[PDB]
Amino acid sequence: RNIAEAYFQNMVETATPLEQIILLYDKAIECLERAIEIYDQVNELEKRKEFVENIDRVYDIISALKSFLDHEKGKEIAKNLDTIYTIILNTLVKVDKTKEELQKILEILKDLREAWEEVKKKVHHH
Repeated sequence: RNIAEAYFQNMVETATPLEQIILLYDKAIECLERAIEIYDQVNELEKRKEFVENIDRVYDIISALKSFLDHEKGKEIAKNLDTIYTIILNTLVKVDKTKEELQKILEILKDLREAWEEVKKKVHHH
């Protein structure tokens, strides 16, 4: 049920904040993809450094995404989003994280992002 309630109030038609959410998702997914792409080469001190930087960026954007959440008025929907963000965050901070768990998180970011683009679709047509 309407994931938009996680951040926003019911009868809003102003789309600028919704577009910022999608932007944040966009940026997190692309940095996560990079880090996955170069996970295997982190012996390579250059790739390692780029890996650590991309993971920092995913962690900062999802941290933002989580704390922007409307807990007070966002119902079970904000709470549930918070649960998933929390898991993601706990995964990024793991020192022995695997390429597998990052790949999965990436699918998840992608499904969420799809939920959002389609909220956006719904509000313009209204």
